[PDB]
Amino acid sequence: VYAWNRKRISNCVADYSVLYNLAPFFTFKCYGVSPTKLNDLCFTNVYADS
Amino acid sequence: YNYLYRLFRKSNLKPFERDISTEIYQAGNKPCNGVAGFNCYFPLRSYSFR
Amino acid sequence: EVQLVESGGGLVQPGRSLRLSCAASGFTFDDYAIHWVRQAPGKGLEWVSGITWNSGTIGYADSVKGRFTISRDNAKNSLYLQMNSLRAEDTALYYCAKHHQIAVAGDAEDYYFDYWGQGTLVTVSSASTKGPSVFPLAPSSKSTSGGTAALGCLVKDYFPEPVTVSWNSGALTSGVHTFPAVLQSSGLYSLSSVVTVPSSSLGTQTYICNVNHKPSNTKVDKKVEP
Amino acid sequence: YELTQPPSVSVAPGQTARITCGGNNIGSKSVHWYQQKPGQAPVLVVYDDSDRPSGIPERFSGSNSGNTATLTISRVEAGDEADYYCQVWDSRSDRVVFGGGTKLTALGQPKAAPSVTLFPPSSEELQANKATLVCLISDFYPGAVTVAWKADSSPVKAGVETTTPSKQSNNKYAASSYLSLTPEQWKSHRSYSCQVTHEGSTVEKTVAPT
Repeated sequence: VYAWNRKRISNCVADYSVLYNLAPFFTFKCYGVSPTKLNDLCFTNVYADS
Repeated sequence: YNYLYRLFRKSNLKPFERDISTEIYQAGNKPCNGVAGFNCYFPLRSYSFR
Repeated sequence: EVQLVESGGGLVQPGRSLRLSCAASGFTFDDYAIHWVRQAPGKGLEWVSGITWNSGTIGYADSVKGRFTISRDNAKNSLYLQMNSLRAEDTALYYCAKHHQIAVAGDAEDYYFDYWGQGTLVTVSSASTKGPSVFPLAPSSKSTSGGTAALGCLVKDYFPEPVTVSWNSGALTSGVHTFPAVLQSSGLYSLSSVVTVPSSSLGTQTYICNVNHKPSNTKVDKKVEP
Repeated sequence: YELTQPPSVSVAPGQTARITCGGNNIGSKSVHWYQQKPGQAPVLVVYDDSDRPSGIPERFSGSNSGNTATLTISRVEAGDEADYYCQVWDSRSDRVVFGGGTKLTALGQPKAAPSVTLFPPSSEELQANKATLVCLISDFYPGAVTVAWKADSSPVKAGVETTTPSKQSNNKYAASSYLSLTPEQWKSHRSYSCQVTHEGSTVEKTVAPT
């Protein structure tokens, strides 16, 4: 949890729909955004911390 | 629980519209019908006052 | 091409901790797995640990759990290994190996090494570090053949063996016979080398034998004379 | 897991060798191979028994059949003497199980006469007491050599010696000898010299009696 990877994404087209295809019992809580309006705002860099 | 903020709503409020609503949401192609499915649940995100 | 620079290693007391580092150079440090695998002198190898392309631990052995901690840094492009509670059975050459496959998302767990390094001698004992003693071996005037004369160094009195010798600046990779060390029943070792040393007519090397010793860092620049 | 490997396999440089690695139920998991030269860095050879890395000739090959992975080397030469290791994954324990490598030695190579070398004590050490006389030997194929010291023209072996074993250097054996039990007045008389007794003929070398 202290040594987390930080992936840097580049110019591409992200499909935020495969996130809910895995096994059930998973949370999708957002902060400041919404899943239905996620594909409306334009972002420069998205960083994933696992 | 007194302070109730509704999340993303498909029926955009027209000027001066009373929006009393507390039922479950509908995430398009998902049989939510009351239970908490993905992207459909109680939109009442209670904004806490710390 | 691939330059896996390994740093960290020396003589430490049993029970202390240390940090080894492996820095990559030549490829992208975001799509390759890197492992640490020790090698006992003349007693085979032994895998210690490893990390995949991302920040992820793959596992350890049955005798290194709880004592070692491996970490990855994609910002600095370096794999670090913290070792704690070292014992007498931890004296080996820790090698930093890479991986051949790109480690795609959906595949089978099968990791194998593709590139190797040099390793760092990490000895764990109760002895102390000793300072080397370079001596200008006399190039005697026994001249029968063309290159029968030879001179070398007489480095001795050193417990660790980070033997790295250079003549002028790290060149002259010609035929040189660097004799290995030997424990003279006292823990110390001895180093010696033999060069071609042609007929000295002011057209030979500067007669300099620089030996680098990390636990006993001391820049010795003594010349050799007949 | 636990792999069983032969301790040492020797073969003449006319045919192929047999380096086998077997286990309990290793019939489907991948098996890789590595070749480490003595002193240098290891290199990759034919792995997975179905492909070879870039640079490895067709001489190397691998074959798995049930519970035995064989590494076949074609036309073994003198420069192929190294330590061969076999690696398996063993996903049941999440480890990397290695094993005792086999030292492939091409039997039937020509002999090599070792040359003895004498380095007298340096000039800027007589004021101190170091006593680090050294007698070196050149490269030679037939190992297991005993370096006999002739101190003051007499066999003196009671002093502190080293007797280092023959190491590896460009497919050759070499060692050294250290015996300076003298009171540091080595320039006494009778031509303190060095000898080396190999299998067959022996070599000797003397220095100036001063």
